[PDB]
Amino acid sequence: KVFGRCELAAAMKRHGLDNYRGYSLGNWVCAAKFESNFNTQATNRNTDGSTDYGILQINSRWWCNDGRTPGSRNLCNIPCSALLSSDITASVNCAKKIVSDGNGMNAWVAWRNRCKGTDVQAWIRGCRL
Ligand SMILES: C[C@@H](O)CN1CCN(CC(=O)O)CCN(CC(=O)O)CCN(CC(=O)O)CC1
Ligand SMILES: C[C@@H](O)CN1CCN(CC(=O)O)CCN(CC(=O)O)CCN(CC(=O)O)CC1
Ligand SMILES: [Cl-]
Ligand SMILES: [Cl-]
Ligand SMILES: [Cl-]
Ligand SMILES: [Cl-]
Ligand SMILES: [Gd]
Repeated sequence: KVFGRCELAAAMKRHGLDNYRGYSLGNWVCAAKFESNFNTQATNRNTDGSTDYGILQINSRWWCNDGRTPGSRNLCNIPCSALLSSDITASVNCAKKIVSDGNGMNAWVAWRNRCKGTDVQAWIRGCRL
């Protein structure tokens, strides 16, 4: 599924991302745009063999099982394919664990370079929330 901006904001708010560990909702919408272009089916291979999956490009090195990243962990206890579904529940729950692990939202490269320090409220402006 390719989400609209306001559609995704509403879905993310419903699963409790708005102000999760102090990160306002516009930060999450901004990250998703630049990580995946709002597309749940996005995948991208990294140079060490791992792959990033879904709307927030979660990495098979630590977080999910894709059967081909040898000696990795699966700390969200899921197959990486559950992270490509049109329902974002599994992506959101896994991201809650990541953003809590000590590095906050800096774990998402595109957030650090394109969203951090900007007007992030602009990404939910106009939405009926
Ligand atoms: C809870 C998360 O920390 C899980 N974590 C994966 C788990 N392992 C081992 C472990 O963390 O016990 C990888 C080890 N490694 C450095 C280290 O921890 O020493 C990774 C660092 N990051 C996060 C961080 O630690 O900042 C990756 C996420
Ligand atoms: C093995 C190294 O990771 C040693 N580690 C010291 C041991 N403990 C906990 C533990 O690691 O079992 C520290 C807790 N902690 C992070 C965490 O683990 O959750 C501090 C951050 N860093 C590393 C990191 O986690 O990125 C400190 C280095
Ligand atoms: Cl915001
Ligand atoms: Cl694997
Ligand atoms: Cl959803
Ligand atoms: Cl933080
Ligand atoms: Gd770690």
